Amino acid sequence: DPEVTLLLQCPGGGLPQEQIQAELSPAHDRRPLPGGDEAITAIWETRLKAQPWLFDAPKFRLHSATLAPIGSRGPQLLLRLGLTSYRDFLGTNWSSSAAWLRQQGATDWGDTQAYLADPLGVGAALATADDFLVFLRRSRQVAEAPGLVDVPGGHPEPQDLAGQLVVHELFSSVLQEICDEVNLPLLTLSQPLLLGIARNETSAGRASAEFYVQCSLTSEQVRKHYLSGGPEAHESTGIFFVETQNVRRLPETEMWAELCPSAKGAIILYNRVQGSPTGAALGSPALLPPL
Ligand SMILES: Nc1cc(C(=O)O)ccc1NCc1cccnc1
Repeated sequence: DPEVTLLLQCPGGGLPQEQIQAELSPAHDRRPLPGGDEAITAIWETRLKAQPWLFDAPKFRLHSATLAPIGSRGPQLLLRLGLTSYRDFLGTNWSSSAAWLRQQGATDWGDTQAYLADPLGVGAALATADDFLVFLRRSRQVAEAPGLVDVPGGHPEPQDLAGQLVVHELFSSVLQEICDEVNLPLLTLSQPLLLGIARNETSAGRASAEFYVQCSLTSEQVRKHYLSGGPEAHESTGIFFVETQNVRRLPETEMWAELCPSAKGAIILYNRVQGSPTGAALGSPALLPPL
């Protein structure tokens, strides 16, 4: 799977909010482009002159994520974050020249991402009370990954002593995205666990934080809530469910070729962090069938 790389796999079956620190600093921002940020401004002007209803929005930028030594007490992860925007994304990661910016960043800064916006996405492995994961079909008319399968998620918009509020907004944003798109009540959702961070190599390396969320509704009840919103209540064109039993071998199915890179990231991390048992009971051959 060349279109996704794992930046972080979390320990302990995934990390809760209270175990993560963020450092939000202008040191973690994108570097100005070699010939100046005028190239980003030109792409934005051209776009607005065709689609004048478009608007910019701020985004978090991922610089790096450092895990503590395994088994340690105290905070387990440090997220180094900057600020970027939808405009900077369209002028860098989504530019035809994005590969040239990656090479120039390696040359100038020893960092393939130094000249990239790299907005931080969020996604969820969302499990039902009857042990299915939730999948969404993307519209065939959108710009990125048209017609592909996705999981719930989005790209959160800003607003350890500014740090803890930023970690809170990240965890909050994955639940909000599930309520807005799947039409589920907030009180049916568990607090999220962070499983890891995955990179989309088809979008010049931009990263998504991938979370595990449990719902107290069955697959049938989740479907009812999604459909009862009507076509204008969701951006996706359909919902469907796969047994957690069958997610284990999803990369061997015909579904795998239809999954967008960030959803492949969510399923790989779910399989490594929530699946793949370590103990004698769940590891026994009748509960973990070989092959
Ligand atoms: N690739 C992309 C392009 C356009 C466009 O061409 O307007 C919109 C959305 C896109 N993807 C989703 C996204 C990525 C980064 C930040 N926010 C959202």
